[PDB]
Amino acid sequence: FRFIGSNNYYMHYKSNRMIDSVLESARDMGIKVLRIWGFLDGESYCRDKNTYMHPEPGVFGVPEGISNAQNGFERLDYTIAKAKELGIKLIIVLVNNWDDFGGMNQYVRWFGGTHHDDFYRDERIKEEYKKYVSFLINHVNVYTGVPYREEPTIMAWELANELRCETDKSGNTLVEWVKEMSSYIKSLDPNHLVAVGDEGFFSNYEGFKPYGGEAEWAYNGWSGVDWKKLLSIETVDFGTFHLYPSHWGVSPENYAQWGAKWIEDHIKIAKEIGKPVVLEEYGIPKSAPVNRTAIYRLWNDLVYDLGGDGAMFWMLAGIGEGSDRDERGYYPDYDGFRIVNDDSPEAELIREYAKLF
Repeated sequence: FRFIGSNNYYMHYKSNRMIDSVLESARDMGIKVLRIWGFLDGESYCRDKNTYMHPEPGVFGVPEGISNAQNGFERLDYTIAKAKELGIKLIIVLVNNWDDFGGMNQYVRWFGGTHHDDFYRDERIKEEYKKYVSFLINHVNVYTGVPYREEPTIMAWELANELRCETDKSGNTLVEWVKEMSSYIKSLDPNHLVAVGDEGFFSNYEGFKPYGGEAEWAYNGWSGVDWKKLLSIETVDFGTFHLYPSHWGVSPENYAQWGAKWIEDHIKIAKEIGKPVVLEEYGIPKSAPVNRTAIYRLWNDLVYDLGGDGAMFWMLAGIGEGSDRDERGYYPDYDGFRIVNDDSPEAELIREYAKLF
């Protein structure tokens, strides 16, 4: 099951019309897998979307006392049921490294800490993450009647989007946390693949240096991530990496080739270990002084031709509504990465390329 996929982050809080437009766009473009967020942590983040999943510790769904709020589990349930109708598979990510939608820092603030990385160490935070994950995995979808645990539309659970632990550059904190939480999920759900959801960073491996010497921090363990050691965890089923040269200190004239070497290096390590690997986020800003479409083509070709299992662009959007609607009727391109099902060269590439699958 090699595939083309994409990402969309708003499937747990937008309307049926918006959700349907992303999923029908995926199906019409030949996108078989969609990576989505399964989290909305913290009162202020839930208030800002009027949608609740984890507003406080031990509170799941809409808290008592709010009328006119949405329940993010009901939105997620709709997305899963609609994806099942359309034959789309979902990878569902369980927490963010980043503050959007609350993230690890929201957990740390609930429990009185002052450092992001306390999320991996504090046993009270670990308890709350496990409690949320068990709640979500065992949730009965109100549209299908089927618990998420038993739902084949869900392809994989992912521990944490873009996991980093800069305060432990030895790598051991995140190896211990990923062992603990991956084994924990397998004890709740023996049916589903489990992956990490991180960006892929290496930790000073002989023979592995950045193209052109740029973004050395992505190769020298700066983020606390030892990708090869994470991949070797028995309860992690496949490797994940992401690719954003424009965020990482790569020069534009090197975006193509730095991403090519990044992809080649991840495939080579995955093949040694003998586990699948997915390039699960990649993007170039629309305004970068490069040919985005030709570089997407090159990166997809390298994943496929070297034996990777999937390539998933960041990100697919559909029609917009309300304040989230541009002059063309689409959810706006707020980060310069949006692709919609239109006549752009990128959308054309994805539709034609998906026919090779």
